[PDB]
Amino acid sequence: QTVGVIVRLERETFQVLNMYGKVVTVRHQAVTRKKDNRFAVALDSEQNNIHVKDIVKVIDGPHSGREGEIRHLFRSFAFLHCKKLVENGGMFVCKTRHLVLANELIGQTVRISQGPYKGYIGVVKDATESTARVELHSTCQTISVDRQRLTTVGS
Amino acid sequence: QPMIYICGECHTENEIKSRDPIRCRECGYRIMYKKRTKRLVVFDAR
Amino acid sequence: SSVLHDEFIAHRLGLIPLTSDDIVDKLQYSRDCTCEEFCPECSVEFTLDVRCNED
Amino acid sequence: MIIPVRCFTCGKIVGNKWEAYLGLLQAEYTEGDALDALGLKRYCCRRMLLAHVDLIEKLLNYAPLEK
Amino acid sequence: MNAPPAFESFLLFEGEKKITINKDTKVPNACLFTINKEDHTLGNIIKSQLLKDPQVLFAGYKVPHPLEHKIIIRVQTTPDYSPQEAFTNAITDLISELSLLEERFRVAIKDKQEG
Ligand SMILES: [Zn+2]
Ligand SMILES: [Zn+2]
Ligand SMILES: [Zn+2]
Repeated sequence: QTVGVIVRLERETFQVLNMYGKVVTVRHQAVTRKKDNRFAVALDSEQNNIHVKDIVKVIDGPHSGREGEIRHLFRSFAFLHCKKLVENGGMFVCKTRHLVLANELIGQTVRISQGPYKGYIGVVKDATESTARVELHSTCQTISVDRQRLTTVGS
Repeated sequence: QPMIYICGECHTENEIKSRDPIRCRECGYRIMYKKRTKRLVVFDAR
Repeated sequence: SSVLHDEFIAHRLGLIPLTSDDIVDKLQYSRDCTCEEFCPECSVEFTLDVRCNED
Repeated sequence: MIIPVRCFTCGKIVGNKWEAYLGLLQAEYTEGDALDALGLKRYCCRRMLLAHVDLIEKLLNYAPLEK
Repeated sequence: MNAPPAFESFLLFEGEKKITINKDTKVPNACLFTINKEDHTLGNIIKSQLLKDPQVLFAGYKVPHPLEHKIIIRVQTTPDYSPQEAFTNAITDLISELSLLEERFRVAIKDKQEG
């Protein structure tokens, strides 16, 4: 349930800062690593999208008038970073809401059924929701085709 | 699963299993060729 | 299984002249036809099946 | 390797002439006479027949892979 | 690898217009007609027919680039006339001449075949 960021390093003990913002001491063995959400989504008071590595201001919450850089994000929590803050090694945590702004067709064999390339046959190398890349069996070229002009050839 | 190969000497089809060494069951030749694909091959006649 | 590769054969087939004298005015361009692959309104089918069993 | 279907230059069909041309030569026609007999008037078509090398026979000398 | 498809020389791309008209502002009564997916065939016959018109002061055409499929026709007329009118009348004259030629060729073929 609780995920934190290690803010201080010592010989024996650890001082890991959890989401709630308090400081709890743990050992090396007990604490196990967790991967970082390189991509995620959240919500804010302004109702605007917020991603990591964005400068934000804590206009409300545990801290007031505080500026930091996001390093990790949680469903309802986010970890801010700084260099001017003595307390907690410059890293604190505040709520996300309180923060404010400051493929199935790939590899199949298709027949182009409409348009100037009608009749040609190829293998789909890449398909978005609307358009596909088809390597043509006969021309040494890969072309982009609207997916509405394709029919998969069945065995 | 079958994986049919053609012998280079006697032209005999014969089954081969991955991890099985290459050797014609008839004449013992060690060179074999894969058979043409069953995938659809279509050419413009240009 | 001939000594000529597929594109070679296809190119030669493409170059064979076909009597077109009255049909061609009737046929539609394949790109314009509503058929999905090929229909008698925009194409003519050919088949070839030859095997050499003699010396 | 095999006789081209058309003359490169004008598109006249020459792919149905090679066996006939070989026949006429063995019947003692000169190449010029044989080309005249086959109706090859322009020198482009005549080049097509005169310069052909029927390499496909040599290729047919090798045993096929599949029986 | 960079070869254009062969049909590209005569098939209009989506949204492409067959013919566009602009005014030539250097001189009065002059227009440029840009035609897409046409080449010397149409350009030359249209220009020659326009040169037959006594109210046409200038007529010429060019292909800006052989690897592109556009022709530009420039027409200047006398002030009592319009380049649009000259262009339309030239096409009508060419169609008439072709129709007559087709009729007469049919008649000549029939004569030759009978004897
Ligand atoms: Zn063998
Ligand atoms: Zn059709
Ligand atoms: Zn020729």
